[PDB]
Amino acid sequence: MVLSEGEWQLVLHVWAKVEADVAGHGQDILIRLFKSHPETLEKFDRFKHLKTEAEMKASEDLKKHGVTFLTALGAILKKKGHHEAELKPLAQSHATKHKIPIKYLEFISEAIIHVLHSRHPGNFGADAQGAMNKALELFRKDIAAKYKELGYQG
Ligand code: HEM
Repeated sequence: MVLSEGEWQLVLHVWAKVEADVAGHGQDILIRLFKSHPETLEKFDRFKHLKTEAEMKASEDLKKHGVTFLTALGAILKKKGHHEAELKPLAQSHATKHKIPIKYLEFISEAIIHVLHSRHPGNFGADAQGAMNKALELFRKDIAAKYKELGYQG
């Protein structure tokens, strides 16, 4: 699929706001994901044990991963679609080492959209959400094709 420059603009305009606090958005998003879809916390051998949202908020490791994953996503979105190089090592490690099904990438895309909507209502109206959703669907479709080339999930 292909986004128009206008759509990339809306995505990078609200992302510039997220970047003012990467560790805070990374936490919110992961907690939203784990509270909504608790089965996803099982994939993390380092935090699996956390039982509550308070314990999640206080975990430094969880916050460190939030910064790690969000930074990578930000580096992919900034490419505006030209992200083949970036995707390769990510698809390999999520398909062979972590084993993250496409369905989970859809769950975290819903978490990203829930948090941006909460924190940035003004910069995340309907058109800006439609664009963000398109950019994440583009990210999932390319990762899913790479997963098939790599022998995973199919
Ligand atoms: C927006 C999509 C996502 C991005 C950009 C992303 C990015 C990353 C990055 C950069 C790392 C570190 C390097 C590596 O191992 O590849 C990582 C590790 C990891 N990611 Fe993902 N990720 C995404 C979605 C997910 C989801 C949905 C899950 C699980 C339900 C997941 C599970 C993990 C796990 C288990 C590790 C290892 C963490 C630790 O042991 O240090 N990722 N991810």
